[PDB]
Amino acid sequence: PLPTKAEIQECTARTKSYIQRLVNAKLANSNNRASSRYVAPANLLLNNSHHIEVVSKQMDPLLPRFVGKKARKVVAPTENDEVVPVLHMGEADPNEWKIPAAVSNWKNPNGYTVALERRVENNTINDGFMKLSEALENADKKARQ
Amino acid sequence: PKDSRMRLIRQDVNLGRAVFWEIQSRVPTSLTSIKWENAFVSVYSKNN
Amino acid sequence: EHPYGKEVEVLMETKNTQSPQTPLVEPVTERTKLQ
Amino acid sequence: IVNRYEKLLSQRPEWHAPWKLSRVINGHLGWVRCVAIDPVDNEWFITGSNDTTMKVWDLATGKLKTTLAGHVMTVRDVAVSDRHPYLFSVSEDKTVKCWDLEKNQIIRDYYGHLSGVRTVSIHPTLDLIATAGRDSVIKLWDMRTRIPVITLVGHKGPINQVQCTPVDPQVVSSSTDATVRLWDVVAGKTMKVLTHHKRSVRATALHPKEFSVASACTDDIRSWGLAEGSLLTNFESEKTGIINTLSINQDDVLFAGGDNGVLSFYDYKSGHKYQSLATREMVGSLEGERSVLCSTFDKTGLRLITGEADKSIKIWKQDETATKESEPGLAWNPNLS
Amino acid sequence: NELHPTLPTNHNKTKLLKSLKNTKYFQQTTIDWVEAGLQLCRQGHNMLN
Amino acid sequence: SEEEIKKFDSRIRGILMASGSTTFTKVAAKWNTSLISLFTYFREAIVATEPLLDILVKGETRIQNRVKLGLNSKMPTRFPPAVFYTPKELGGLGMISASHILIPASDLSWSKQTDTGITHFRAGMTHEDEKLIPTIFRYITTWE
Amino acid sequence: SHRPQLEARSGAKAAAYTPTGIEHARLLPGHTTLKYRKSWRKGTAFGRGYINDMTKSEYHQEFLHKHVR
Amino acid sequence: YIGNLITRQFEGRSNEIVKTTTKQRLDAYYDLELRNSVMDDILEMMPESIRQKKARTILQHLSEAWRCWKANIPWDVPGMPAPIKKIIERYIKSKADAWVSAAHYNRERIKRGAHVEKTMVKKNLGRLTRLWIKNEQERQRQIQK
Amino acid sequence: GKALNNAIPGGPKFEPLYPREEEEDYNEFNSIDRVIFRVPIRSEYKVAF
RNA sequence: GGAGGUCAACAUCAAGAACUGUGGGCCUUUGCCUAUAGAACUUAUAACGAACAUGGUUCUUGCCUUUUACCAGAAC
Repeated sequence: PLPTKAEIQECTARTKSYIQRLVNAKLANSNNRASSRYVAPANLLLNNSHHIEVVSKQMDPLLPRFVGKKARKVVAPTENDEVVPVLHMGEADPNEWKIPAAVSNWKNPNGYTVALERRVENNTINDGFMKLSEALENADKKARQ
Repeated sequence: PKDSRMRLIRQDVNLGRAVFWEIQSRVPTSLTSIKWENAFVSVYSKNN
Repeated sequence: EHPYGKEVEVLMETKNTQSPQTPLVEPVTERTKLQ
Repeated sequence: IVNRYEKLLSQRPEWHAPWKLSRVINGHLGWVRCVAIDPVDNEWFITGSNDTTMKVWDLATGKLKTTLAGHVMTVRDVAVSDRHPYLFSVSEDKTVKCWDLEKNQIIRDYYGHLSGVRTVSIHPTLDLIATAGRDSVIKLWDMRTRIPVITLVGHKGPINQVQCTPVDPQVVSSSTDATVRLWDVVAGKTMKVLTHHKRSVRATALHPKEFSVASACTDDIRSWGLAEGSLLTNFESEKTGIINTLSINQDDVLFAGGDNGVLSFYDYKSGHKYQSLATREMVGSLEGERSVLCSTFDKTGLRLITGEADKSIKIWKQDETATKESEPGLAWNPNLS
Repeated sequence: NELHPTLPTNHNKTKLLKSLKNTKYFQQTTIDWVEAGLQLCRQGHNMLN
Repeated sequence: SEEEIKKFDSRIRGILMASGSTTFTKVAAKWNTSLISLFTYFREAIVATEPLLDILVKGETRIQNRVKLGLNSKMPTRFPPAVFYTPKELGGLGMISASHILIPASDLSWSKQTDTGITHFRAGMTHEDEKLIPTIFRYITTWE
Repeated sequence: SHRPQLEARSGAKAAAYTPTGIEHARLLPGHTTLKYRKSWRKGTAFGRGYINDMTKSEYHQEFLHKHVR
Repeated sequence: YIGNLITRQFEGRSNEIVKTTTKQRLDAYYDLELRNSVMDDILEMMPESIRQKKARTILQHLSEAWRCWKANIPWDVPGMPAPIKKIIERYIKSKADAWVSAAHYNRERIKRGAHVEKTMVKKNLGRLTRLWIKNEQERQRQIQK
Repeated sequence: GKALNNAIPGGPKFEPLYPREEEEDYNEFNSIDRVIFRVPIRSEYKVAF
């Protein structure tokens, strides 16, 4: 079945929201002070035992924002648990698919030396000629006579 | 300019082409090739 | 041509119809502005 | 297992109709590398090309409406919005350029691929382009602010082809390392792999109804169901490949373009291949230049558009005489795959 | 200048100084112009150094 | 005829392009050698032809522009025409200038028809204070 | 050391990195707005297409018949 | 401008930095993607796996074929599978028309004299003379046949 | 004045704005044979009406 | 309570020549017709500024060995 209506208007919803959170971050990161125009207690810790409130501290707008930000380089472990069985389905073919070796009159990138012959028509004329020269010939000897 | 130039009048236009055509003939396309595009032609008579 | 032969319109194309500026998709202004 | 084979001598599929060649449009100066047709008025192609133009043809008459130039190196791909009046085209100079039709000019440049970009598609309900190419990741571009919101990391190879769909598995992509992933975006990770094909997976398409996706391969053209990432069918195809493209249809025809220059149509349900065609290459061409680099069906389902390495478009028509009269094709002898 | 307008930006409405003078770190007073000229020379200078 | 016009301009494009950094007097000496060949072969005819006079003005300005950028400047006040026109001896380039002139400009529209005859002049090249400069065409006797 | 490449750079290698925050120009806001869709003459001695290719074309042979001359 | 200068004095320059195609570094790119897009096809005509050495060496056949095409050498490789040879001919025709087409376009940029760079001129004389000779030898051969 | 590429005598000069005027057929309509030159048609007319 | 502030926040500022609310009737909430009330600010040699800068992309030119930096017209 292609999948209904009040389904695609769900998946559409939870996606679209998620993107707006992304975009609104990356706008409100950076340094156009005027890109931001384009757009909780939140700790129960332990059991909350001591309650809490989580209060952002207004910067000093001169100092860098993101004191820890930097441009560094990482390599990541590509770590997975599970395997992906790759599950698919030399006599006559190597006739076909044998490829020679390259010997090129121009480049010789290692300096290799090679037997010359790796470095190094059927038709006749058209009687247009035969007729041409013999006609010229005939008129010639006529004339001289 | 238009005045100083050669004016296009059916008669003279067709002298021009006439002559040129005759002389298109006289030489075979084996030796040379004589295209209209290359030629120019000018006429002198009552109008021009 | 005969390469296809009869049903086949063999048509070679250059230049343009629909001169470049022309909108290729119509715009929509629902109201009629007389001003 | 013989069970399986007895069953396949019953159902005896779905008579469909032949096809033939209505029209040939020359006019490009390179190969013709993608075609994409209006989701609305069916008046016009838009045709990628290897001379870096993109010419907009007229469906009915075959005349040339316009040329949109504006790329440096060859254009691999094009897409045309439904909702928006836009046109994203993408080329190999690494650039994904929005267009706007109303004025016929460029508008937004999306940016950040490391290297050439072989495929775009335009998600249906969200306003997002998706793109990918030799970098081996699929970026999801938000459209108005040009940020690449999300990057789907992934395969181990160039990515040939990307498709979008409205519910989950949202984005589906296939790649010369011979898989096809089914992506779950927000999670940000693969929801399923389908590993079967044997070498690069070079084409795909989405059934416009049935909610499944035909995935070609080199020489064997499978289908797959979404949701589960099933198998579903296996189209009877000896080695005719290399398969450049698939196109599904509203009537469950399937198209497949060869590089040997052979059009191969199928039933979708079955696997039965009911017609083959040598595509008369061209006037002065070189026998290698018979091939087929793209396909699509207009919105009616009755007309076929393909480009070909001999610098031309051909449009194929579905011949109505047919029925059974003397219609039938190759006559259904399912074999042991 | 008259053939090509610009047509400004509603919402420009968040000025720099308003945003700035709101914090802990800035303070306000009066002072002779010339003097403030000089303080700006010291400033500009120490920065570039 | 226009063929030989665009040949001339082809040439001067040639001096310009083809000189890596050729110093100065070499450039100028090439200028002379070219131009003199032209004014000398077509003596009379050059009188009539608008676009050729146009090309003269351009080309020559372009050369002087070369020597100029050779330092760094297009500034006109630095290079009064003494600099370019004093003979080699006095330490100038000695280039023979027939750009200057004043160039007959009359009302193109009709001059596509009648041959309306000169009604106006357009200043070819300039100066700051003027003086004037003699031009070759005046020192070469015409063919007739 | 001049070598034909055998590969290309995974975008992923990039993707792991931390950002920078440099601000380009082409990213500054533009087109913030989407758009939605609803006698003598006898004397003389003489008595009475598209080829897919280039170098065999008729144009190209005109061209080379002009310029290279 | 300065905002950047100082985020780079703190956070260091960016490591990835893609770059773009451009005027200068064009051909190398065009080449580079061409080669890659042979290697797909030729990797899929071969029966199975055998790749690396077979591959590289086949590309060497590519270059050699091109620079034959220029010099007008008829280029027959002694023994080698038909289809492969088809592929090479297909592409090299494609690159060919890229070349000739650009030669026309540029020549007709110079004849106007409108901002053609320096070397572009010298080059384009190269591409011309080559093309002119090919026309020559053609014209003779057909004068034989 | 701009848009027509004209110049009021004391006026500011600008660029053509519709630069290609040079295309023209050789066509009899406005020709000389058939026109009367009586008063010249200075610019200011062309900017006035 | 009145006057003020080189004080703050939140709304709104370019269009069928154009705003909003309410009643009644119709289709079936939008919407249509009709009745009624109030309407700051901005507009006709048209507009928030009887003022005047910069940037991006895409084209046409001009400098013209190439990139910044640029020449002067247009569109977005």
